[PDB]
Amino acid sequence: XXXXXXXXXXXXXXXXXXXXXXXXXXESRMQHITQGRTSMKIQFKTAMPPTEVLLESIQSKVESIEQLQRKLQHVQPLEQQNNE
Amino acid sequence: ALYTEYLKQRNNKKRRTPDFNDDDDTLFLEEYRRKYPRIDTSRYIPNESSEVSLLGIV
Amino acid sequence: EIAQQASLTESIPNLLTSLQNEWDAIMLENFKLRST
Amino acid sequence: MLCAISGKVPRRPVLSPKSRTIFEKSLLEQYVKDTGNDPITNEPLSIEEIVAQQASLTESIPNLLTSLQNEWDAIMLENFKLRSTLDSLTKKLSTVMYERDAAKLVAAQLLMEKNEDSKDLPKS
Amino acid sequence: MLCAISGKVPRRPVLSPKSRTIFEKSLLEQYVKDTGNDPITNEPLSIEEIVEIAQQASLTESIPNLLTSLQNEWDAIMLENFKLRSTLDSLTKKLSTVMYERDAAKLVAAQLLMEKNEDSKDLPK
Amino acid sequence: EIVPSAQQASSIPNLLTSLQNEWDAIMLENFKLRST
Repeated sequence: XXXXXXXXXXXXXXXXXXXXXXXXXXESRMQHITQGRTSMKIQFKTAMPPTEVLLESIQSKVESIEQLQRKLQHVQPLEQQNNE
Repeated sequence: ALYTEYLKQRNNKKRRTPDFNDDDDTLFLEEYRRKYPRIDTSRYIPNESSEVSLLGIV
Repeated sequence: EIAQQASLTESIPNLLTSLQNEWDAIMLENFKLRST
Repeated sequence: MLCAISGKVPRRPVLSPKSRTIFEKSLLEQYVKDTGNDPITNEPLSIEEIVAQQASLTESIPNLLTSLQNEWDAIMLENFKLRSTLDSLTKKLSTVMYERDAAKLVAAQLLMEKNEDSKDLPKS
Repeated sequence: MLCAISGKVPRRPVLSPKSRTIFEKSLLEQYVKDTGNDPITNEPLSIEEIVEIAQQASLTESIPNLLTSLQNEWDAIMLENFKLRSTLDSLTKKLSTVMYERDAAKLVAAQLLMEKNEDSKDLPK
Repeated sequence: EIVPSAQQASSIPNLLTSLQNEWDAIMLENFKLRST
């Protein structure tokens, strides 16, 4: 009981010290930017591959879907003149 | 007023540019680019999983 | 009581470019509709 | 897009006003003429009960707002994965540092006792 | 007042019967669809198990600024989520450094006990 | 029994709710403007 509370109190103290070391930061800044340059490289290369793979398949389907949308805009405009 | 004046309110043109060896301000701006790029790469994964099936269904 | 939209491949833009266009398109249409 | 009774693509869709569901007119008409009911819920329905702003297709303002819910609602679960995992690591750290603090008192006494036994024995 | 998943004020809260905890309907459903369990107690729970159980509207103040607010708030939450994850990795990392010292120390006690055992034999002679 | 806060911590979500509420008027206005 006494040993359980002394460990819970110390764990809260270390938790406050961990929240204090994090709030001060937000040498070290150069490492984070380089970590992003790895990400930017790795991720955006994946993005560009995912994009161009999708684009090849989906730019065709976009045109298919987008040229169909233009048909609603003319199917509507005629609708009103006929109702009128 | 926006339509009459013919001017749209400016959005956050910040995430795109940034700069390395900045300060505490660019430390934030850098950390923003990471989390959104991870969200981006996760947001491209669930699209490619289905792929063209989700598009042709619509 | 009684739909699929394919989120674009280049889906930052949702906060900046897409949302901006939506409130432009709402603004300049109703103004033009008030003119009509 | 489908008719719920047959499963075909209905060429004359008519929606009922008791069980909200898109039926094919020619199919549902016969269902009503059999017995005055809605096929799904078995509530009463007659043939007369069955039934200027230009729209654009549902694409990626309202659809954009429901998108941002998906973003945040998913990211909120991402926080749980790290809140729950933090409560295991800190709990194992608390017991680990306690076993370290309980053991290092015994390292300090054995370093005393083994050297004291060497201090005692060598003098004799 | 708070759903124990996201931290929001729930607009359609639902309570689990395996563990007394008011969750939000959207978030608890996604978890059950991932794995049929309760997020706190890890007890076998389903969607039909849930029992559907203050609303005060925010009046920000006296619209172009509200665009930049929402930008800043998403910008802040992105970093408030990031900071909380690197801290988790480094608390686990520093925990792993303690485990090596814990097991390394109890090997060093074995040699120290031998030096005590060797001493007790010499003292008797 | 008892309060529920555990692994939660005691903004953002209501901003989107507010964005919906103002749009809800935008649609209602556009309807009555188009009818006339």
